[PDB]
Amino acid sequence: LNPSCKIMTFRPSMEEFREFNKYLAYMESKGAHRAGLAKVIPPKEWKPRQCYDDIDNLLIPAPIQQMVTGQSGLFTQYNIQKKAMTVKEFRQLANSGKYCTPRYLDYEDLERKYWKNLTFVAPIYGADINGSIYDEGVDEWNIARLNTVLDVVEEECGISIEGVNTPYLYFGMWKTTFAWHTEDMDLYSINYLHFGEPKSWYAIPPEHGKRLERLAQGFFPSSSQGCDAFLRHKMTLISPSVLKKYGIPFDKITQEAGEFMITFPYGYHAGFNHGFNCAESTNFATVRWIDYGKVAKLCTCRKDMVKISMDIFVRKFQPDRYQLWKQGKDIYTIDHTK
Ligand SMILES: [Cl-]
Ligand SMILES: [Cl-]
Ligand SMILES: [Cl-]
Ligand SMILES: [Cl-]
Ligand SMILES: [Fe+3]
Ligand SMILES: [Zn+2]
Repeated sequence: LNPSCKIMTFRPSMEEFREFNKYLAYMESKGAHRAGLAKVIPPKEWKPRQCYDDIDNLLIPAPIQQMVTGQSGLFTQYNIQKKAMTVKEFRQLANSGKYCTPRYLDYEDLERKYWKNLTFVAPIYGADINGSIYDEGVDEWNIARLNTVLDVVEEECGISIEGVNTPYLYFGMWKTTFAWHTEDMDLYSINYLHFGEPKSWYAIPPEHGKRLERLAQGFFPSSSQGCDAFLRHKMTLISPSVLKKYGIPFDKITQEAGEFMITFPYGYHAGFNHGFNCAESTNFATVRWIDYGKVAKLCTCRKDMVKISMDIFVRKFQPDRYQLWKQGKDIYTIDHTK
């Protein structure tokens, strides 16, 4: 049941691990989803790539420098496009004195340092590189093809998933931020940290998502007047000190190399990288998502955003509600625990 909605860590055996879709179902049966985020640590024998040495030669065609502005736990961010570089160049940049992780005592100490130094040197990341770095033939937890209900409708019904169910690579350095968001269409996400330094995550229970939104609206009124789903721009930073102060429940956890993090529908999350690293991610869905997708608040201020038609999912997996829904009389409030 997980009534504290705390972030759960799972440690499957090889036998439990083999089949992603079954294990996700297990995780939700233990209440993992209530926290909005969960960690899965695979068995020690499982290795998605034998050698990472080659990844040095990969090009980051569009690195981004993150420009953070604000104070006292509230910040807005904008991006500057830098020249293309290799991962090798990026790593060497990341480990230089200008950009390297500071000295610290423990993860709590480093967390304080992140929030206290956000507006000094601007860090650089590489994101949204199409690709997977799993070895060929690795069939467990293959982010390139998890084969969820998103793939079923794409392949069997010719519906466009708008590229969200394909794999992306991310290269972080110290202090790179991921601002507060839920996923496109409030889908699930999965993130595997291949190598390098840890990522720290914050998550807010889906049952408190609307409360985070109301608070963001209060503190970032101009951003809000501009877009009904502005947090989707991923440019809004809010510190845990502010969340505590205004009564928004949340939890944090640190993801180490070799660990998966899964985000759940409408689980607001954010975080920062500890240092040079490489991660791979994608979006996916289950039947339980369909109700969130149907009510997802979309970005109303630029046409280059992801919108997926929910018609097929309702027709196929909610046939008893389809007519009602097309009448615009399928009105409900989601029970996030169930
Ligand atoms: Cl230092
Ligand atoms: Cl620093
Ligand atoms: Cl499903
Ligand atoms: Cl049908
Ligand atoms: Fe995310
Ligand atoms: Zn917008």
